[PDB]
Amino acid sequence: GHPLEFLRNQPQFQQMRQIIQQNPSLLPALLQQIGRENPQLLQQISQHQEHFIQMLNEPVG
Amino acid sequence: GDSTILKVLQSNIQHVQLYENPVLQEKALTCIPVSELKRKAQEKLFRARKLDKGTNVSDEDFLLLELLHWFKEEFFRWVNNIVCSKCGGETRSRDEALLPNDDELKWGAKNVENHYCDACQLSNRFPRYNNPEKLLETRCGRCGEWANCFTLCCRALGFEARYVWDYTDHVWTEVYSPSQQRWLHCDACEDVCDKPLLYEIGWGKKLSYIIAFSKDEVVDVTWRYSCKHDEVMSRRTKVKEELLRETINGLNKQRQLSLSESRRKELLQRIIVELVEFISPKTPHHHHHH
Ligand SMILES: [Cl-]
Ligand SMILES: [Zn+2]
Ligand SMILES: [Zn+2]
Repeated sequence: GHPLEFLRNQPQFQQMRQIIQQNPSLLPALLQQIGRENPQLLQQISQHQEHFIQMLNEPVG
Repeated sequence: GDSTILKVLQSNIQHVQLYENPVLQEKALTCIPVSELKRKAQEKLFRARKLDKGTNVSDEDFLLLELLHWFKEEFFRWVNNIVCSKCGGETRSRDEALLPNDDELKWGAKNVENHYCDACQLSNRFPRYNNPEKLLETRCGRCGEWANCFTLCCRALGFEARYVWDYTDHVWTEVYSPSQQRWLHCDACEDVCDKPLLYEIGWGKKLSYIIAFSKDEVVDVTWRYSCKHDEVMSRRTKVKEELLRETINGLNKQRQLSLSESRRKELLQRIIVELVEFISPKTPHHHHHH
């Protein structure tokens, strides 16, 4: 229940979650890449970091 | 399953193997004035770096821009209705399609079009060749033939290329920029590079599913081509999002079994870039024209 809630069931995010759960080592590079592409998303991620991370690591089929 | 989206994933995944064949690529170098595209790319490269504000380098990217241009201008032609064989004039489209005779089937034409001349009472034949080796000779058609042949051509020059299938009946190409560490929209057919919102914002197209296909991967690239992801979602009513994802993963994982470790690692590092863009929808742009 946060600004980032709307990403939860987006297709491209569901795919992002499957990849990040199966490639934890890619988290820093993700955070970094989001920082380039989407400065405002990186910031909202920072305001509410644990929420975002819980979204990313929630399993999806 | 029986959904047509999934049935096209598999033809297209199959179909796209044909470009990687150095036999066909050879045949597609016979056609291409590289020496000149590649040398006009360097001359535009040397001067661009005088205004070094221009960041990146771009190089095989300048060549990419010459590749599109050449294709549009010297190589491929656009077919509206083909001209009459007999009298050379205007023809009109008959909705009852011609049955493909035999040679036409051999070179991959399932649908053949009746371009009727009223003056001559002559049916002219516009075959719709799937086979890119035939298109090197026919050198014409619409977006299918143009994307299909232009993708063989990218591969022919050692480019990382995808065939990109839009559900609403347009197709094009994606080309990897080592330079920019990203995939690039290429529409030879419309002479455009790296303007993905051409279709939705330029054309008012109501998009749904856009799937890219290469020797390495299948990727749902929909989100590159839109800034109205909610509306796109509403039209994604053909298949479960789970089932589509499941099926592309299945296909990538099966068809990556025969790739290298480091290669597979390069791929997962790129896919992060794409995926970040797909969650980074642009702000809805007069000229997707000019
Ligand atoms: Cl754009
Ligand atoms: Zn005629
Ligand atoms: Zn305009």
